[PDB]
Amino acid sequence: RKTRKESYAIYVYKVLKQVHPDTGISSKAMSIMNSFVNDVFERIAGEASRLAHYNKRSTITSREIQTAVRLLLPGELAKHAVSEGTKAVTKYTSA
Amino acid sequence: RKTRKESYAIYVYKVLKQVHPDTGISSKAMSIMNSFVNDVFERIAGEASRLAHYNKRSTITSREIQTAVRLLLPGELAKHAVSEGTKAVTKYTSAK
Amino acid sequence: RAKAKTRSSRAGLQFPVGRVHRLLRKGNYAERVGAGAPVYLAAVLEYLTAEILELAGNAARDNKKTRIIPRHLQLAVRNDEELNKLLGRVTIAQGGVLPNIQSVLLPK
Amino acid sequence: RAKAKTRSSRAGLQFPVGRVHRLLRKGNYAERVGAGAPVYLAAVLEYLTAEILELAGNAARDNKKTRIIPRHLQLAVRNDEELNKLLGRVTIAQGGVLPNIQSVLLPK
Amino acid sequence: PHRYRPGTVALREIRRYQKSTELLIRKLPFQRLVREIAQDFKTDLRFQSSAVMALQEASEAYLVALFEDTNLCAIHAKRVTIMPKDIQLARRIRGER
Amino acid sequence: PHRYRPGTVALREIRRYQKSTELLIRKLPFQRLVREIAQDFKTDLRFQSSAVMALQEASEAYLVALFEDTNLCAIHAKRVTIMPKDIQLARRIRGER
Amino acid sequence: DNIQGITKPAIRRLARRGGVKRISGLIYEETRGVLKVFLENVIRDAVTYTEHAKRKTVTAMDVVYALKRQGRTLYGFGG
Amino acid sequence: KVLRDNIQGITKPAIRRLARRGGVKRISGLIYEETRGVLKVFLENVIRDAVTYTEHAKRKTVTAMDVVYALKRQGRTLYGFGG
Amino acid sequence: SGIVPTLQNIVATVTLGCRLDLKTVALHARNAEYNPKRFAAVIMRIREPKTTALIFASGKMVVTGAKSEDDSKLASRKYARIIQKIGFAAKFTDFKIQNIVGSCDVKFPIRLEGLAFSHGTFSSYEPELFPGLIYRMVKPKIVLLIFVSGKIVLTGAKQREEIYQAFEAIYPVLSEFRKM
DNA sequence: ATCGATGTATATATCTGACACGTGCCTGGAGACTAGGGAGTAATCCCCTTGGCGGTTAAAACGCGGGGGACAGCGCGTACGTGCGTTTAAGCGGTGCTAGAGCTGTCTACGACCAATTGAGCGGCCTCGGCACCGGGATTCTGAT
DNA sequence: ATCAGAATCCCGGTGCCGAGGCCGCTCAATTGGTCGTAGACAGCTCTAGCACCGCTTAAACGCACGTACGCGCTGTCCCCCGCGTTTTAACCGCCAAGGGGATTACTCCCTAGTCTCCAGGCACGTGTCAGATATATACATCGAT
Repeated sequence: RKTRKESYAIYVYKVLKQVHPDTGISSKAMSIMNSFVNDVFERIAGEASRLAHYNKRSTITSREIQTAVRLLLPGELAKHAVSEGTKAVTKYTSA
Repeated sequence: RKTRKESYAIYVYKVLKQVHPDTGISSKAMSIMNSFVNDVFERIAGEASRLAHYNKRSTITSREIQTAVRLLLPGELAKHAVSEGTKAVTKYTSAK
Repeated sequence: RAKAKTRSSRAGLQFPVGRVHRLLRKGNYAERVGAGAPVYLAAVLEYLTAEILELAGNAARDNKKTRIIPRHLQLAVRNDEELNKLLGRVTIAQGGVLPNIQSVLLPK
Repeated sequence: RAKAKTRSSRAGLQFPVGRVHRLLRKGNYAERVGAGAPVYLAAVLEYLTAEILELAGNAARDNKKTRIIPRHLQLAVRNDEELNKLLGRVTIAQGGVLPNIQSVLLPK
Repeated sequence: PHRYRPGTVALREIRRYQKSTELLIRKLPFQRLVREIAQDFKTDLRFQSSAVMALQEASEAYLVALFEDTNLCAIHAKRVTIMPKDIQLARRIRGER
Repeated sequence: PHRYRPGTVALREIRRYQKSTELLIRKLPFQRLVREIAQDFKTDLRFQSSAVMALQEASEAYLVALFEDTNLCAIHAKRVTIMPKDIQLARRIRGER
Repeated sequence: DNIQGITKPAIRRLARRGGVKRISGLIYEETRGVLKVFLENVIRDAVTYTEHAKRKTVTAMDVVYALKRQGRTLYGFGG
Repeated sequence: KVLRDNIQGITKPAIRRLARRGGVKRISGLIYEETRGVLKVFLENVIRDAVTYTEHAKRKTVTAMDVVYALKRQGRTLYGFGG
Repeated sequence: SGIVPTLQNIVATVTLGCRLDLKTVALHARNAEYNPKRFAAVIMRIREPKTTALIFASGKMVVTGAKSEDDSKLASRKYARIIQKIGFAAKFTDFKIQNIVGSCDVKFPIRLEGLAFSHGTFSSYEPELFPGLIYRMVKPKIVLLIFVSGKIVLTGAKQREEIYQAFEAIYPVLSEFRKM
């Protein structure tokens, strides 16, 4: 068997079946979605790395990711992404 | 009293006196040279980090730095920079 | 005795907080990674995925093809204003372009 | 314990190999840093510094000045072909521009 | 007989090729071009099929965006025809020269 | 009296301001503009002097490079006068609009 | 309205440094709008960098980092 | 083996098709050699970077990943071939 | 109403049940077409009476374009004897009339907007993406395409009584939705 | 005006490879416990940002003639678009094979870590010479003639 | 060509302040030793890329011909430039304050590290169904008719 190679396909699939509960998705669009998620991950984590190194911090907190989201994403997308992320962090710390 | 902020000012001054023993340099030009060295350092080290992550290695070697220099810098500039780096690494390995 | 439990369920997420956390630690982004950072980041990735997939599903419904192809993602990204600003220097393969013709080329 | 010969002297460099090694280890660029990597990187930084400072000293001598000011570094960078490609998305403060006027604006 | 005016079938081709998603350069001449260009950098290279497909998608996206900017240059000069100076203006304003 | 042809003292002024390195916007109006713009993002903000100076050097470098690209647009359209459509073409080809 | 404080002579000086011979009269309001958009982007990112550090003064390093994020790297104010 | 006369394999109808996707109503005759030179310059840049990535890996086949990294290195990020 | 909807397209399917070859049917007939990339089956057309022929190598026969149901039966019989005289064995079993298409005119325009607002669950109208209005009642499986002019076309039927009952069933709503 | 050839938006038919989904496995993610050090907080201090006064001068605002450049109209000729017959090579479908991608195992060189040493680099102070402003003469273009 | 005339450039003098040098200090690099681990090398597998070959057919190519568009020329008028006058507000300097940013010290809680364990996610098999694509019916358009 080939060595395990992780991918974001299953998650993007669950998000698609929540949002559009009857549509499918091609495998090429799947690879596009996987590379999109990886690219935005690299962008936000790189800006968080820069934010931790600028302020002489050694940890990446939710504040560094939140500020990196405000820097990377455009305006209304950034407000809604900050709202969804804060909602998820509160739901995580409450449980 | 204040924090001993690191800076490349004395090394840029030594290289300037090595290549131009009577020419000096202003303070704003010294800050531009310091930020230039910091910027090129961050570029080459960032691309060396990328090269180490793409090949699933955990060590930045001189091969990663050589390839990152060959990627960042344009042609004749990159070949002379690779020549300088190879001469310096061989001189470092010949010594202890 | 908490035999089955995951972090994504606690944070009400589908995206893996464990994989995101492992990628943040193995990516050499910092020396340490806080506990809420992969939760927040997986939420942001989930929101951006939901926005692009929503607009691509709307494009697919408009084009009457159920499956999402690269063309629908390209139409969704280039037709949204803020997603085109996020992905302005990004080429989506097999995506084509927006059908835009300049007005001075259209005839009488 | 013999006399502590500085690593920079061994490699035959003016730029600090030890400081570059400390910045590579504290910069979270990778988990480990090889021994020849700061030597190579300090050599490349010294070569690029020497190239810019040579061309800037030439520009300052052509302007009959002794000190290098930002204007001389800007002339050195923008007059070289490959340094303009390396610093194409870089603004040098107090540097001005190259004295270039388009041909259609020059008169009879 | 029948004859179209110059420029109507051109707009029909514009609508067709902006409606479609296929690759517009043919695959084997592009692959031969890629191998000759790679020949200078190093010898005995083997190219994965996906690599040449990625180079073709990227190259055609680059050329399509450059022709959009070239069309903006030509319309700016009160023209409809794109000239090579339109490509030169687009590539200089982009930062490529 | 005496009178120069229109464009000669302008070209000499071009040579003067391309020879010099000074800031061409005056400091205090630019600083007031920076603080007014900053006010909406967050109230009660201070600025270091070096911050305002850095913003001036970046803003003037951006505007000077945009006026070079605008000049290329105007020369491309067989003009010498720069129009606002030249600025719009320069900002569209760079990828800003 | 201090956006008008970016005067017509200042825009003419910037265009002369850009090598512009003749300037139309509608250039100045568009140039002021362009400068306001540029400064809005850069100042928004710099104030984001300032609020992240829990500071209330915008330092020059925040402006320099904000410029590098745009890809308009600036030398001479740290880095 | 040995390859030549291939940039003219990017034919005049192919350049016209790419211009039709670009929304170009009418094309000069001098466009095609300029476009072939531009495509040659772009391919030289991307292929030089891809070769450097290939060599650094001590490989001899240029993978899709190498091209994708060579395009991300130039700000021409390409989705759909890996990550 | 009272007027019989004129039948336009009678699409039926008959099974042949034999092993065939494509080159001999493609060469031993008249006015045939084979494009391998589009279909792996040979297409053909017969002028008297007009019906487009659709030949499968597995022993399948699809007739379209008949003017009436008896016309489709005689067309399938004609295609069967074509298959018999070229040299295979064709039969006349499992006559599946899956599509009956009829058209007529009510001679008066019908206000589409009223049927869209009163029957938003039953219909949907947008001026630039679909000028026809879709209607589907529940006792048959049927798709309707009432138009601005008042053109009414039915399809997907198995027997012409369905188009008759559906025309008399849709006649009240368009009868109270007249326009001039 | 007109008309017909060409795309287009809905009806059924079958066909197909890719997409959905079901399954086994296993290895990565989760529970639990630990230290320790990084981050949070509180007091302090000083420096550097804000704010004001004043003058004053150089720069901005404004008016106006005019000239030269934008722009609209026009003619032309030629280069490019359109269509058609020919040919050429791309695409596709098999065949074969072997370089090399990729994975596994081993082990040793090599880099993290740690303690002691110490000397390079940084902060601070001082000074002098390069540079900047001012005045004048000389040269350099500019423009009408 | 020539000459008056603004405008820039060279030379010299006065000043001044910032770059260069020196000295104390301190902390960060060096050296010496230890230990885990990672990647260099060998070797095996088996994938997929290359090389070739034959057939088909659609795209490329060469050419004829017409015409729309690029380009050059001309006139006009408008609106931007050059310049003189008035005004105004930036700049320099100087001072005061206070506030917030940097500093140091103490604490505590949050994350890496390690061990166990199991179940999500990945590779793989398979089945079936979205897309494709041919035929009536109906409708915008486009340009010769």
